[PDB]
Amino acid sequence: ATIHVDGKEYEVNGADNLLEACLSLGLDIPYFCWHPALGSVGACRQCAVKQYQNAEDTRGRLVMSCMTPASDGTFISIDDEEAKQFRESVVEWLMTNHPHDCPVCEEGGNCHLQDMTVMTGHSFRRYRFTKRTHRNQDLGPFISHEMNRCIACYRCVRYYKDYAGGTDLGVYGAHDNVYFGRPEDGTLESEFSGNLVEICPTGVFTDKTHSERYNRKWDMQFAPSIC
Amino acid sequence: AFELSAAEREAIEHEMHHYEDPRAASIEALKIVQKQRGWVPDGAIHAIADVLGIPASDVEGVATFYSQIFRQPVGRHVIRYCDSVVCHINGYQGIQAALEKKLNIKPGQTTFDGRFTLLPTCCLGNCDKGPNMMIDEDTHAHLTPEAIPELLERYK
Amino acid sequence: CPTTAIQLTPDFEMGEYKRQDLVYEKEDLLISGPGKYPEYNFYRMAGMAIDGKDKGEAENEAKPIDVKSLLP
Amino acid sequence: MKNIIRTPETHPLTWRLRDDKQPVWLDEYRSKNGYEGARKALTGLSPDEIVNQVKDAGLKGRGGAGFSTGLKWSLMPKDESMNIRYLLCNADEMEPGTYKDRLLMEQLPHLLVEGMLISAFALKAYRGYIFLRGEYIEAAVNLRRAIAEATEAGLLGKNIMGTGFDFELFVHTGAGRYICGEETALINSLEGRRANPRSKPPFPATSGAWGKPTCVNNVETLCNVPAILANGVEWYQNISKSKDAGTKLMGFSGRVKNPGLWELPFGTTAREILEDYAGGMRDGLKFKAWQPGGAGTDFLTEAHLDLPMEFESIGKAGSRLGTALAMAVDHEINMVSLVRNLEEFFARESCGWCTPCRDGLPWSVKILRALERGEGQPGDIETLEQLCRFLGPGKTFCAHAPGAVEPLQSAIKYFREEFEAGIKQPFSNTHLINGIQPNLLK
Ligand SMILES: Cc1cc2nc3c(=O)[nH]c(=O)nc-3n(C[C@H](O)[C@H](O)[C@H](O)COP(=O)(O)O)c2cc1C
Ligand code: SF4
Ligand code: SF4
Ligand code: SF4
Ligand code: FES
Ligand code: FES
Repeated sequence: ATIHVDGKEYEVNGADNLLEACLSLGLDIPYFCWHPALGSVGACRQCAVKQYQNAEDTRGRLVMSCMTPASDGTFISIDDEEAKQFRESVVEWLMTNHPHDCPVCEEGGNCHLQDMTVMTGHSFRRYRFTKRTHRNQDLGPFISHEMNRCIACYRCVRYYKDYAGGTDLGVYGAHDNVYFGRPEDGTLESEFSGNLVEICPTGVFTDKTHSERYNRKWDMQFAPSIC
Repeated sequence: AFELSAAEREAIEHEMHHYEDPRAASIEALKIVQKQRGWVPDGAIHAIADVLGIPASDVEGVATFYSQIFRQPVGRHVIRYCDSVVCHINGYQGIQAALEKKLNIKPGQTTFDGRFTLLPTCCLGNCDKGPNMMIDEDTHAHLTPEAIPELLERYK
Repeated sequence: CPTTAIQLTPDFEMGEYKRQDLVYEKEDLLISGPGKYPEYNFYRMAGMAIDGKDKGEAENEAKPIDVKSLLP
Repeated sequence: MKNIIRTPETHPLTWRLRDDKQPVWLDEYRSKNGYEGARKALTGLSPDEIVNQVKDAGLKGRGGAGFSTGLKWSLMPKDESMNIRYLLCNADEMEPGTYKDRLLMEQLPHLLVEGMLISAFALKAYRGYIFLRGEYIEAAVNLRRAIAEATEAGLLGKNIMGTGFDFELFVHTGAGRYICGEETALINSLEGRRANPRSKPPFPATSGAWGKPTCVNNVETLCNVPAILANGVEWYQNISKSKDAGTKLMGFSGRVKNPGLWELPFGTTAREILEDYAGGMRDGLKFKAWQPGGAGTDFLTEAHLDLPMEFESIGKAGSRLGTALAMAVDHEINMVSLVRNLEEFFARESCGWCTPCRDGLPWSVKILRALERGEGQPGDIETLEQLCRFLGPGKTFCAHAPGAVEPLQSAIKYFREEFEAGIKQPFSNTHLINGIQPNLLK
């Protein structure tokens, strides 16, 4: 298909999502709830762009890049005023109740939420009220769990239920008191629970084995190897 | 140590007879446990999960999602007073103050003897008849703060 | 430093006989009081569980409302 | 009028209502022309013919959306292999100010049963579910007794009066969350899941409950359909000279002399209803504001009282009709507290799916609490208007948030002076460290 982003013509696939088509072109659209291997939901609204139908249009409509098909004839815009300030408002709503504990966090320089907060360009805080706190759970010797860092993007339960097939983790909660985990305290019996460290964009599900003797990502000397 | 009575199992199975998917009867199974025992304990989630076949995470999420599925232990009479806007205009702060002066508690907590549990409710659907409340599936309308002690003395 | 831990004293009277003993270890840097920032504590702002600091006991943090609670 | 004559020509719903507010059972329903439209549908009407009559009768949505049910029923697939279709009745409200279905199910259950019979034969559905609430107990008892009586009378079962159309009706009493009223979240809650809504355009008419084509309709829509099929279509177009055909259960509530519920044709203005049907308000009240729909629509001032309560007429006034159950606000009630309570209900009765509603309705709650307690700060009114601009349709996953922030829109637009007077202290988001010079911008 042929789409037009930022007043520029691009040739992307027809049956795929607009978010993955824009990310395949090297463009930058922030996202929290979409995963390439888990499909697309509307748990966040971070991938918002402004869509136009005709070649020339004034108002348009704020749509989600992970809910819009990359069809022939779409004229979407990314770095306009309204979509950028809406994405800044969404990251502001995510920092409305987020604990001030980044240097004592196992993600740190490996955190997607930091990257998408800096990418949207939000530094000034206008929230002056109290935050939201949760208790913790013991999820075995591998997955350290702490719920304060969460942004309710539903990627963990989506992976753990639809993809991994595990029957342990899930959503228990309400409007704002939404919880992601286990109804009791115990080890996650699924054999794929270790992918929650990279599935979660926040520091909720973290590597306990890496939490012991911990170092940051930039201090890590990496290598490509085989298990 | 939780177990399910025979009447609970018959009611739950008859409810799953009404639906294509046995998952659809989870809310009614939790409601049956609520009608028999007053609240949903921790073992009831696993009991409903084992009877229905769905995992315990989904049953826990259903129990913790809906407002009138109580997981904390409540009293023998759940007072559910309206917290919405029509009864706000008609006046629910007066009856809330009357309840707080009679039961000497706060909303969301139970009395020390386990006699009443005070709770706000989204709406009752009785907006035209003034302020409304429910005690033990019994509705009351056209309420006044003076009639609250008279209304509260007819419950065990 | 987000905790104002590492600081620069006005002390400059240094100089060692060996290059090996110019590497200051943990016991050579940690002093017994608050320095240029006297009344700041990071862990009163952090959200993690701390001895003497439960959840919701930090600054601008509400008490953790239970998921199973009766409040709608 | 104080005394209203309920002839069936102008009041097709409540003309058979009893004076003592007692439920009309099967014998009394059949005495007052009962199951005649159902008989016509199940004997001499094709399902496509019934769909066409509903489409051309001008019946629209009565749950607040205002979408025509004929075009809703036209979205069913034409494949005959998908014969596992479902019909759902949105008996759930939990909306402040919405109380018409309580009357419609407490004293007219057989009308709803006949409506589901007609709509299930029109949609070729084999199962119907009345999604009620746990708060409605007498209505559930009356509906179950009406279902039992209809099953005893040879209806609502297998081969209904010798047709071969098999239909079974069930009542599902929900535990209660306000988000369960929306059709996709009602479908999700019916499947025993958490009541999170679903994305569009995978429609419920193509893939709804358990992947099967479903149609979700309000109580009043299914109460208006059997009168259409029993009295005719031209009669239904010849009861009100307005673009919205049919009658609506209107009525005012909130410190009124006679807060009630009356069936009136469309195009009737709110002023005549308030002064004659509601009888005016009580002593010492000046009627400073009103809201057309119960708690989901936005406020209107006294200058908009002359507007006829239609869909399009209130649409161009920066508003919407909603459930057409009006709510009155007097000068004795501060709108800061009122809008704070509305936002509190919307914040604590939303779901936890999508970000903007999730983390903006509590923010609006806290800002309105600060304005109520006199601790308002510079940067709150513009924050609220940016919030309500960013919580419109399309920005959120479902339509709970636009209906949540519409009262914020009207309270900001009209009664701005109260919110401006709610701000006393200056801006204070950060406190000093007394070792670091602050970055005070001027
Ligand atoms: C948050 C929300 C709550 C709703 N609650 C109800 C309700 O309680 N009753 C209702 O009939 N429609 C409600 N609706 C509207 C439904 O989406 C839908 O219009 C209804 O189920 C059927 O519409 P109809 O009148 O065209 O048949 C609600 C919509 C939203 C967004
Ligand atoms: S715990 Fe992580 S993956 Fe799960 S919803 Fe929260 S931020 Fe998303
Ligand atoms: S998960 Fe939260 S606390 Fe941890 S680095 Fe990311 S933003 Fe900071
Ligand atoms: S707007 Fe979003 S969070 Fe709010 S009720 Fe709808 S889907 Fe749920
Ligand atoms: S990435 Fe599209 S809404 Fe979350
Ligand atoms: S607003 Fe109280 S009963 Fe509806």
